[PDB]
Amino acid sequence: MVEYRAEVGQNAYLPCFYTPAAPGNLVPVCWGKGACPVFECGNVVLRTDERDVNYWTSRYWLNGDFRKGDVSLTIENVTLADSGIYCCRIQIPGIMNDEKFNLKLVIK
Ligand SMILES: [Ca+2]
Repeated sequence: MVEYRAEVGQNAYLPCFYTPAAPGNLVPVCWGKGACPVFECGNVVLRTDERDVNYWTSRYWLNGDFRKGDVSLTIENVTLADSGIYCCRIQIPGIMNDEKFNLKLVIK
């Protein structure tokens, strides 16, 4: 687990990257609130798949290019309620092999 900081009223940046084969040949990724569970993400805030961003909402979005493996999460206009641990999960095809990144956001 690695810790990151943001300020109230600004945007949070939570880095998360992998190296894909090609822009149209990606690995599905999920983000969730809470430490990464055994499988999948809990409390999902964003999802991508082999070609598209399939799930996002007004305050949870990507500022970088997911087709290049930049799956870093932006949380827009944060409040103290956004403090906590987030999971970035790189859902490599196969069993028991995802990359599970735990990110703690501290907000002041
Ligand atoms: Ca897997």
